[PDB]
Amino acid sequence: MKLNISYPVNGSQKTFEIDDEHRIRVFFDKRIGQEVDGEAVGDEFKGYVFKISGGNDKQGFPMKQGVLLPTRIKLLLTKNVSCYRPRRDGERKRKSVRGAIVGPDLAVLALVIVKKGEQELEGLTDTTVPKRLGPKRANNIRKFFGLSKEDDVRDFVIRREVTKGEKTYTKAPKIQRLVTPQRLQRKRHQRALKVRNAQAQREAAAEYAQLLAKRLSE
Amino acid sequence: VFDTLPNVYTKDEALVWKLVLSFIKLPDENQNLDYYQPLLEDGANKVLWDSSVVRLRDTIDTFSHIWSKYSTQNTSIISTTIERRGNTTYPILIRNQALKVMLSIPQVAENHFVDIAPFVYNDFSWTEVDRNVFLKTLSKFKNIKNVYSATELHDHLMVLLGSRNTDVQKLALDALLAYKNPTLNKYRDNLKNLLDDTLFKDEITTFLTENGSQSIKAEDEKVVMPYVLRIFFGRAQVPPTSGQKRSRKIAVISVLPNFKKPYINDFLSLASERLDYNYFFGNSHQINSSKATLKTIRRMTGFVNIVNSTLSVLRTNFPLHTNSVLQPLIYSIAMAYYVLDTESTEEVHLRKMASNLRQQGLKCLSSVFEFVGNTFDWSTSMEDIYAVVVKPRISHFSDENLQQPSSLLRLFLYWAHNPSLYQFLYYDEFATATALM
Amino acid sequence: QRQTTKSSKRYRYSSFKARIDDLKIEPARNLEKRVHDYVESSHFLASFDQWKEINLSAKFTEFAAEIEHDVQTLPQILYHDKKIFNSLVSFINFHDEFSLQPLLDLLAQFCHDLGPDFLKFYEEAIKTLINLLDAAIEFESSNVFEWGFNCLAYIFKYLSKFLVKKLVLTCDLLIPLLSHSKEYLSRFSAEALSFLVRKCPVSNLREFVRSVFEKLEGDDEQTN
Amino acid sequence: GISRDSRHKRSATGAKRAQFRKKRKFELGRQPANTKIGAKRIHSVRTRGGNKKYRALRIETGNFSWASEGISKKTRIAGVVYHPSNNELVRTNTLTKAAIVQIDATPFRQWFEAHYGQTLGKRAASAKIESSVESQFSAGRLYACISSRPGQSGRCDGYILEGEELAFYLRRLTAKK
Amino acid sequence: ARGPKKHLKRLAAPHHWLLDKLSGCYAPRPSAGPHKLRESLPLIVFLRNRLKYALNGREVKAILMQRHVKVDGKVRTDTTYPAGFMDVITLDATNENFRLVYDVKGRFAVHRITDEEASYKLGKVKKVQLGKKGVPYVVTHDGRTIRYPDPNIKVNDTVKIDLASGKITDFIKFDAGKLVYVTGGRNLGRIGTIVHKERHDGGFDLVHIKDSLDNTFVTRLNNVFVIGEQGKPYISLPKGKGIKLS
RNA sequence: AUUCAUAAUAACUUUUCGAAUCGCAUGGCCUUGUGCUGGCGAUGGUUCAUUCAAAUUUCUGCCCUAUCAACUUUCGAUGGUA
RNA sequence: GAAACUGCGAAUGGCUCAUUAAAUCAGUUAUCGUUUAUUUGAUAGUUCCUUACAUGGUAUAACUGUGGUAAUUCUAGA
Repeated sequence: MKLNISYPVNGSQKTFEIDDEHRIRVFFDKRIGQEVDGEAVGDEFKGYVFKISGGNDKQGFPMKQGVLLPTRIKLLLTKNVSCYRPRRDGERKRKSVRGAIVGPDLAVLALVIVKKGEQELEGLTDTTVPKRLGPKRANNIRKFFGLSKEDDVRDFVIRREVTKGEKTYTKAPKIQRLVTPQRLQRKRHQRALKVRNAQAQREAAAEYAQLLAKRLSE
Repeated sequence: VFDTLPNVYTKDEALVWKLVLSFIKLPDENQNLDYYQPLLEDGANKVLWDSSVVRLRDTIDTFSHIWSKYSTQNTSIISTTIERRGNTTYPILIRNQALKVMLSIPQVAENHFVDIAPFVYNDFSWTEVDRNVFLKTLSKFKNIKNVYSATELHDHLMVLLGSRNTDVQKLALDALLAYKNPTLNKYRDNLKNLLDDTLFKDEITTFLTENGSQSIKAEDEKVVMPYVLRIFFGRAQVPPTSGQKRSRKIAVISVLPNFKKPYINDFLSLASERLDYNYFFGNSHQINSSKATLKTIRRMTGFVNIVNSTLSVLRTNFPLHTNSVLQPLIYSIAMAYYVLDTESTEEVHLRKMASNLRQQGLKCLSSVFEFVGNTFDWSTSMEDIYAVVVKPRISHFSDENLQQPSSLLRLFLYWAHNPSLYQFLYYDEFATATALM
Repeated sequence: QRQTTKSSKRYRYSSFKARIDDLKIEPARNLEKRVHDYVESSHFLASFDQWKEINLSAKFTEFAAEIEHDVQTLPQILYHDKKIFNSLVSFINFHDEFSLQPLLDLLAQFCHDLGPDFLKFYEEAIKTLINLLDAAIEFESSNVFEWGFNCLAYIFKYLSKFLVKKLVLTCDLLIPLLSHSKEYLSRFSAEALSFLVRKCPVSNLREFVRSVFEKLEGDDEQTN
Repeated sequence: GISRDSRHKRSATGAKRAQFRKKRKFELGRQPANTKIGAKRIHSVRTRGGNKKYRALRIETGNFSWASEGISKKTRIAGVVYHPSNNELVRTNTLTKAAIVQIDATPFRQWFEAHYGQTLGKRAASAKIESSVESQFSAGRLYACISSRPGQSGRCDGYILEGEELAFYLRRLTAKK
Repeated sequence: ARGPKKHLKRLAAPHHWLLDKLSGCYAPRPSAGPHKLRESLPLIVFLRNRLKYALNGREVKAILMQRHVKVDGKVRTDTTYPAGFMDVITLDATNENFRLVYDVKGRFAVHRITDEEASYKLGKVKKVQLGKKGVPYVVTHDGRTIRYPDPNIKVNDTVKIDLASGKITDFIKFDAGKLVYVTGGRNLGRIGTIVHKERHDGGFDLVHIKDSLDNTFVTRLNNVFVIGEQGKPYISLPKGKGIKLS
């Protein structure tokens, strides 16, 4: 089969073809989310620790956590689940999906590396892929940069240098949830408007009781 | 670094502890860069003209800035020297960094803890998140009973359980349950569920009411009530803004009337101990420090409100104690008089809260007389209660109190209707009787 | 970053300040089939008939009643100038947004017909214009500003020579508008006076520049 | 599967109506929620409109009121005693409306002792109450009628059986024992 | 049909719109609002079909979105807004106010209206209740809720309403001898004085009315609408003044 | 015509709501703080009223068949109570 | 301003006449027997009540990247 392995800390990943039924039998009868040993798999994975994270069988039906059957089943899938994306509101399709217990009939098994062993994997552990996007909320910029509450964010935003032709150029995200004179004005206005509302209501009610009392005194 | 260090403190578990403590102490510690400041020089002028076009303004600004620096060369030498010297201030979060490390390696603290208990017994100032992470560490401790000062830790830990933040309460229960004993083992889940907001009232009526299944036993009740009492104190300190929270506070007080006489008295003792009255009663009636703060005033206000609800729920069966209820009430009303006399009318917020305090305390006295009255003595405290009655009141009692039955006037009328209490009418030159007249 | 890659659609929003910053003043820079320049039985009357057909508003309807009774011919204008002028100024001071385009347009044309005799109204014509412009600030209407400053530009264009001969007084009259504490008042009023100064010849220009610099020392504190 | 139209019924004359249209959602029903005694569990069914409706599957406590002097206290429900529709419901301990349950007394008697200066069992004109209620207090449990719809509001509220009520239900219980 | 309808055919329209039977297949279904479906005039049927200020639906939408039309002082941008009866629609760029009132033939007649008369609006007090917190309110015939009314304002009355403030300037009681406008059934558009109110308990109260030429008719209370006292209407009546002739 | 509208008391609730949102503007004040105030309108939100609807329902009215005269009721047919 | 999330619409329209003989439907009533998105009009200071409001928190999509299946508007792991 094929072993799609990924090192989340570097966030790197590769695929390795596997042939020996010895290590394949190392894999059988384990479930998604169990633990294995890179030693028992092979020599290059000496000291490595994997957790069974997913896969697809020879016909493409992916593994679904939760179904405890090393075969294929028909599940009425609901809105917020995996291996299904609803096309419409409140729509439930009954889909075919492959069980969780690992067997022979699996074509791709997907693993993440939990404990790095003692030897260097070529593409996985050597290299790494940087984050695509940095923080966008005010407090997430603050947490990423460990900033003290005194210091302002708009000097610490992460800009990105893109270039076209000869003109280089920089981009920066809008810091959602930033505290702004506009927002202060809006809050101030809300309060003032509630005050004005209540005063108008009290004036009208006093006036009505005045009219009613005048009537009863006529 | 957080993923590395928990594998090498083992190689060195002394210097790492020293660094941790250095950071813990570090931000509170003063940092000074009092560098050398020379004598000021007033060398500056409008070197160039002022224009409106922006880039001309800019270059003119750069030139003027350089010129100013050179004219005031000396101090600018100092300043450039500083800026190239660079900083030495540790960022303020450094305490939280160290605390998170401490969390990462708890057993080292459990080992030493000698330089940590000073913080706890000073009650930290620190930030709430740091206090929380430190309490998380205390939960992570393994051999907690054998720490440096187990019992003083335990007392401060009960206080944190009495705190009002339910998350702080959860952490304090985690530590107090890290302390191991079979009774609290038996009631672990019950207390945790009592803290949980949804199951709160169901739990109260589940195992707190008497003569039921899953009720607390006798030895168990003796050993566990203080915990229950602190928890209920926090639940009570919940402030009543919405209907649900009003019902929460009312439920706490309405399960109170079934515990036991010493337990209720101890609950009220909690209230007073958060408050304070040995000022007067080490003096006679004189305030040592003019501590007229909103802090102490709202403290008193919460105390009197908790007492008013207590009366309205136990109105005949509840105990009274001079050192836990009677005296602090008197301190409260006396302080209200004092602040109202002492400070002018510019302090609207203080003044209004003081007046509200006076109202509530007087209603409470009237109530407690109505509700226990003849059932115990007063001679020990008749003089003092008469005093705090009569400093401001007998002077203008007739002028002020004539529209509706006031609480104070109701107090006087209870005094009159009850014979054995004639002692106040007696106690002055019938100032009360003359006021009524 | 002003709107520079236009949206495909047809109706954009264009808030008030955007409209004003996009606004400019020069009509000769501008151009179109001007009615008064087109038909020639009298300029005032030409604009007057076009507007009576186009505008349906209370104030201009009243004004049209009175004046259409009075004017129909150039000698009648010349005879009844004062009554017409007082009527125009009365309504302009009424300050009604729906009627101002016709009223100001007729004012410019009224000067065009009455040129070298218009100077005896000139001063308080200008007073009324500046009052209108400040009130327009109060009730923001970029259209009102366009109309008002174009009325000024047209008045200068029609009375080029005499105003040039007595230039400095114009600057004194406009200095409220010129130093006014609003970017666009400064901007537009200066553009109108710009046309006039560019028209002016050398000698009066020297006198003017001297007088204006001494005014600058007068308002040394002011930057506007 | 539970629908409540009147077109599957025999007519008044005893005729039989052939089907008129497919079943409709605006006449549906739903499975009864047999509320039983135990730790609380309450599902929330979503109803026409956006509205909600709290089916109680298991409920333990309740809100019960003493009508005579007019107070209300939260108590615990012990077990169903009698139910005017199904002795099967009595057997199975199913709370519904109009049930007769035995409830814990302690909050009520504590309020009584604290309000009227007198204990129970073993202003006195006002303190005088009914013999049957006094007897139940001595025992520790009261007879109270559940008077809400735990399948519609997720609650057991009730009133304590006073004079004529209690007379009738004691006769019924005693005669059925 | 499994929900509200969003379409209106052309034959199925209210008849008083005078919509030709060939120009299309659909009629403007009036959006929900103050007046009922069948006794409302949408703004497109008023701006295009009656005023002829437009020629299209897209022209009508251009006018509205350019923000010229105000229906009771407030600017309405919905092109099928159900303008109803006794309504005031102002076109300022034309300097016109329109009271929508019925013509003798049944149809809505444009009624040109001056400013001081466009300042207000009559409304048939139709439900007087006691709102939350104990403040009583009146409900008029076009949705409007008005709180703190005069205590002497009873169901079936008229209240003259200042539009600028949503308030009640004054009112008129439903008694015999008042002037009456009629809004339903065979006689709608007919103004007369109210002679008798034959009142049935559990059924429909009928009203006997008498127009100026002393011709008598009988309508329902649902369809009477009190305008003003004898000889003085509070509003300005359309021409012909609601007299049906030969 | 009402146990109506509405109000009040005591409690209860895995408990709701009581604006952490967005556009154009940039005015008023001064203890000169990057302080305090403030304009036009977008969206949303509880509770009633209205509107567009909806669900059930009262009265009367259907073609041929008596060589179909008894029908419906366990298996709800008619009514009572919960 | 593509993508995607969020909101809304998709319950209308259009088509056919199989069923259905007090059913449908027609005229006539009732809701003091009920739900109602929307529209429209009104409508929500609770000052205090003991130990951040210059504005909390964690996720996820599109995207980057590794893949599976003969195949679909299939989709897994990071």
